[PDB]
Amino acid sequence: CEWLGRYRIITTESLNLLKNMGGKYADLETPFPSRLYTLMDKSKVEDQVKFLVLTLDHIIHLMDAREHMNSVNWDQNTVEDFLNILHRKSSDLKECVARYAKPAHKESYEIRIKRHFRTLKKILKKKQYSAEAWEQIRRVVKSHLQRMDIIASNAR
Ligand code: NI
Repeated sequence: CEWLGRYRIITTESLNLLKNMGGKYADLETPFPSRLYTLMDKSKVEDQVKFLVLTLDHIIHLMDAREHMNSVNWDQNTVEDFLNILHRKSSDLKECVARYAKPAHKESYEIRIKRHFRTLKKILKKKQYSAEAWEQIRRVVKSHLQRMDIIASNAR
């Protein structure tokens, strides 16, 4: 997959937007599927890329929530840029994924990663999309971006 090239660039720029859209990061006090990422770290390349597309798309979907962000002072244009940077890389990777054999059973990584993002959305709702609920989500997304970059490195 050609599109795993220069991925560090996506990582750097996206983490930059994530950092600049708001205040300093909150402490990580929310669940994160490190278990899953460990598994992905040593999975085959086809699975790694499929996993990157799945996760990118989940992050885009989570963050595309201007209608629920009154409680944060984040710069919305920076949010939009964040969405866009990740959507473009994701759309490139989807090209490689189209080439892969679409397998026997739903992969456990797709199930688990969805399950995690579900949890995050649930948390935001329970907390009525408060500033600290959003700041947890933001801190969590930082962690995904850091681990995704490792997977991309190892994948290439
Ligand atoms: Ni989603």
